[PDB]
Amino acid sequence: NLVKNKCVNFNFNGLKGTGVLTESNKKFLPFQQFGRDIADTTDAVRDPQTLEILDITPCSFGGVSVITPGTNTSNQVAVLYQGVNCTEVPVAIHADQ
Amino acid sequence: DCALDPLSETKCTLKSFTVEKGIYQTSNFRVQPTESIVRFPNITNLCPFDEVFNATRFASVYAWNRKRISNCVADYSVLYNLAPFFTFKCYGVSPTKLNDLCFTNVYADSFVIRGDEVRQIAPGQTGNIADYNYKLPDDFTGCVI
Amino acid sequence: TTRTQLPPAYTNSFTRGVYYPDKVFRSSVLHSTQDLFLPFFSNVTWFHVISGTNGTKRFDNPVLPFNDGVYFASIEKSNIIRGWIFGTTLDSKTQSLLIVNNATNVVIKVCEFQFCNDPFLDHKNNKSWMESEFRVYSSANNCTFEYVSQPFLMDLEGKQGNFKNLREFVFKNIDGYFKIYSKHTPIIVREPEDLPQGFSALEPLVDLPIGINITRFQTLLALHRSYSGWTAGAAAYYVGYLQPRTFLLKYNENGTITDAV
Amino acid sequence: FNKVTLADAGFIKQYGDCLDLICAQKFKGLTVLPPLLTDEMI
Amino acid sequence: ILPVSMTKTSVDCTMYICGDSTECSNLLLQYGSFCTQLKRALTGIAVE
Ligand SMILES: *[C@@H]1O[C@H](CO)[C@@H](O[C@@H]2O[C@H](CO)[C@@H](O)[C@H](O)[C@H]2NC(C)=O)[C@H](O)[C@H]1NC(C)=O
Repeated sequence: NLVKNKCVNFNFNGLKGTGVLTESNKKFLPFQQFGRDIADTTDAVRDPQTLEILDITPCSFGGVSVITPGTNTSNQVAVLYQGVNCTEVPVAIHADQ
Repeated sequence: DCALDPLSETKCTLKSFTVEKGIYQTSNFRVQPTESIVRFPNITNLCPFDEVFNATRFASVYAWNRKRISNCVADYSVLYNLAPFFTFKCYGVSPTKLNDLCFTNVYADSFVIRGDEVRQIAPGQTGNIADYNYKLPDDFTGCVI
Repeated sequence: TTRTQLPPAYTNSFTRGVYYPDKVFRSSVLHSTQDLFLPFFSNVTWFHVISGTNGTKRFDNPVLPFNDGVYFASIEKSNIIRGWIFGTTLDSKTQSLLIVNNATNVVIKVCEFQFCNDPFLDHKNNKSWMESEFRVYSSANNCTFEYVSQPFLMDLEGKQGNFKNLREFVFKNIDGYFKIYSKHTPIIVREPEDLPQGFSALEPLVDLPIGINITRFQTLLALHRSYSGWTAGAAAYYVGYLQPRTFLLKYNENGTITDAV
Repeated sequence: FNKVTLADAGFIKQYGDCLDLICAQKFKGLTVLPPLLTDEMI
Repeated sequence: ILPVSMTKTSVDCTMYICGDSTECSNLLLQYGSFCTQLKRALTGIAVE
């Protein structure tokens, strides 16, 4: 059970979800297995191989918007990506996006 | 169309061929998963179940040995691969994927068989040695090994 | 012996008997769950096992009904309370439990036994031979489940005196499962009268898949000899029945129950 | 502003610092659009 | 003290109801356009 830095689907204890597994600072008790948050969603998981738990955060998603002057007078448009880091979504993400 | 360019998607969402000045919301974007993290409970054990199956002596038909498989992950595909183990077919469950499916309270028996009564130890008929010593219930569980 | 009966007493349970419902870790959230729980400030019996009549054995081990669960606990000082045998009819014809603490092995067994009228244990180990402690039963017919592991108790005493154990246990059996919760902590004052007011969380320890129908509860004692008859030191244990309730639970940053309502 | 700020929208809309009430609800389709006029223009 | 404005919010039905489920997107597609009214109303509220 291991890969890092990429949001992927898994089958941890039957759970099928996608998120960016990364290092976690939570101090799970020795018996505790799963993690939750206020909204009652999975937040951290127990490592099967090791004793260091990991955090689950879904990777970036969002909606798009199109700004246009009107098709009259040119057809040039601009694209706004709402609430995402520009470095996280450059113009080269079309391979996997 | 509705995938060629942002103007095309704007027209598709507006259901019109003309668009005025403004900002419009058309669709969303989501990062797709790249690979699979394989998944494993990291179980570190193998059942010591071969002691009952292979030992110095075999229990008699009139006195079966009492032994069960509990808290084990004993693979049955290696048994299927083994040449001596020729019976792996299952009447009510999966013949080849019996091990993969989960089960509980598996009991083991040991009985000497001539060879021609294996077809008769099953319910519905009486064998030469299954008439008086060995038996199976009306709907026998497990698989013939 | 020909000991006399003793009318049981009563004590207030205070705000004790809360356990972790699930294995899932949650933090800084106020979760509410519906499960069997010990009501706050409820009567709980305070059975105390001591040397009776300065050397007369006291059979203060009734066949308490199991019902839906128990909150067995103790303020035990030295090792004298052991055994949580269960039985529908308590005979050789009934499947029964027996949770021994033989050395460093729980030796969980599920087999039919015959039970003595007053079974007991020797806290001091028998000389030469292994031990005459197997006097609790003499016949074992059929066997279903066996489980050997580390002892269910990790309490130590050899360190020094002035502090005793506060073992707490919840025995719940439902839908073919058996869960045990335990927690240990030191004590400040030797007050045996009532349970001190402090929050304690009972973590799950062992889960069993057996499907035994349990209706009654029995406890064993550890007495070696007159050190007349069989006598030991002072001890006390409580029994708390479990009933359904609805609770609001507040978690802390570390995921440990601090208080609940 | 100090009295009102016990809760606000978070002031955060870059989403990069989210590793927890708004951004965790962001994974559930609840976003906040920023006002046209900032507080220094108001 | 008088309130002036409130928070502008946007909700994605497809992801909110069926998060990462293509079969759900195909099944929701048979309902027509059940989400344009909500999106239009929310945009109008934000503009207001
Ligand atoms: C659990 O609560 C403690 C509060 O004490 C948090 O901080 C820890 O404090 C103890 C005692 O002072 C230290 O020994 C630890 O090193 C502290 N942990 C640190 C600094 O990370 C602790 O962070 C909390 N843990 C969780 C998971 O919330």
